[PDB]
Amino acid sequence: EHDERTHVPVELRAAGVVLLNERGDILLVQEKGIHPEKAGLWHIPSGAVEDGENPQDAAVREACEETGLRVRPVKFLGAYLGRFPDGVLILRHVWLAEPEPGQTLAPAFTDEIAEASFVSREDFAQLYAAGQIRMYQTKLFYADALREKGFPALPV
Amino acid sequence: EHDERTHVPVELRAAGVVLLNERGDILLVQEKGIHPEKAGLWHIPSGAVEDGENPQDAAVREACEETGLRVRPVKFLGAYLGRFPDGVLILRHVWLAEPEPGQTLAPAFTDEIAEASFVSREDFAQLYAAGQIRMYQTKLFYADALREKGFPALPV
Ligand SMILES: [Sm+3]
Ligand SMILES: [Sm+3]
Ligand SMILES: [Sm+3]
Ligand SMILES: [Sm+3]
Ligand SMILES: [Sm+3]
Ligand SMILES: [Sm+3]
Repeated sequence: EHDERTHVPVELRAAGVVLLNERGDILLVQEKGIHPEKAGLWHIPSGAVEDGENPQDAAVREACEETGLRVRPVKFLGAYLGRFPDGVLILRHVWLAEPEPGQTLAPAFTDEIAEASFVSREDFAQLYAAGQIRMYQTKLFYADALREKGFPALPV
Repeated sequence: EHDERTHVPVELRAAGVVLLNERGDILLVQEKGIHPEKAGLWHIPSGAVEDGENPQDAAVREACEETGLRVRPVKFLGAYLGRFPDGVLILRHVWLAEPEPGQTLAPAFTDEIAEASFVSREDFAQLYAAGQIRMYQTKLFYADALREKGFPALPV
């Protein structure tokens, strides 16, 4: 690793979680619309990481802001890079998380969030095939989470 | 986050740890030489992440391979991007870690590793100022670790 390399500045960071319940259902957040006839796409509870702050703590805070649920990160799953049209790079971080016990889902309805909810493994497979999951990485990490927790893999 | 972006493929991933002992000393690994008169530079225990495997588990394994110490990741600190001369991108991941109790440091001497050892906060500051820390990010993360653990910040 003593090989010379240059720094590739990353301007933005986002942090989110793949939160599963006892049945292996995954918690997703839905965007508010897209034509006016279609429903918004789904994504994992996530949000922006403040410059200089810990991404893991941000994942916990942002998840609560969107779903109203207090979560505990259990293990890092992965990070991936995206580039906006203008060249800005964003590094997204994803953790496997567990919800604290005794909580009721209470999504924060905003101009960006329609709602949030738990979706079963079978229904997620349908949503994915129907092109309703905003970022395909969600399926990659959900699969990792199911394996980590000892749940059956996604249908077919 | 519903804004369109493209994928920026990252070909290589590395995972390492900032491991501190009860006194706040940091565990570092030294490269084998550099002119033949100078000592190798120092870096955190780290190694390559296999394609498709969990970076956090890799951090634990690679740390043990270089230092002979079994470590437990306690919290994710950050990830950053580098680019090799040929254009290849490498994403380095860093975790704060704790060493399992009752262990003796036993570095793996190879053509790439001269040795490994715990360095105090004061001596790290000297090594850094003397340009002996391969990646400056090591100081950034050591500072984070000291704060997280409640230790005094690096000298001056
Ligand atoms: Sm926020
Ligand atoms: Sm850029
Ligand atoms: Sm996978
Ligand atoms: Sm290895
Ligand atoms: Sm490339
Ligand atoms: Sm910092």
